[PDB]
Amino acid sequence: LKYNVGDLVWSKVSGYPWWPCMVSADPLLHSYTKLARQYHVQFFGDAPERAWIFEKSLVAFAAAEKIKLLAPISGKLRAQWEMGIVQAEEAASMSVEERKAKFTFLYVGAQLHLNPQVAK
Ligand SMILES: CCN(Cc1ccncc1)c1cc(C)nc(N2CCC[C@H]2CNC(N)=O)n1
Repeated sequence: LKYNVGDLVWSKVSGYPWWPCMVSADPLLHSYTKLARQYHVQFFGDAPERAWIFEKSLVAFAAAEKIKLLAPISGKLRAQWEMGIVQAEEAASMSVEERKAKFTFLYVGAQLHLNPQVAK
């Protein structure tokens, strides 16, 4: 396995630029990887987005030399992407256990929430 929970990656989703995220356990399935291999990630930004991504569409954040990193220009997506970058940079400066406690999304009822530390 190339990744574990808490690892910072860039993931490519169709219709989006390469986005900063953190490998995490799917809070419904209780698993972070499965079978080609997939990994569950949460996307840094202003909304609690998550997804199962194939390993070919993931690379470490901070194989990595072969991808083309392109930043969004469109205002709305760019500001969300910049928020994700600021958060992934702060997470990169912390230990794996500190970033799991600070950035892991929380289910409150059936509603997926940003980690209250991030929300505040
Ligand atoms: C490639 C990462 N992103 C951008 C993003 C991430 C985290 N926060 C903001 C934007 C994703 C990924 C996925 C699977 N879905 C989405 N979304 C669907 C609805 C619009 C957008 C963002 N959500 C929102 N309420 O504004 N975005």
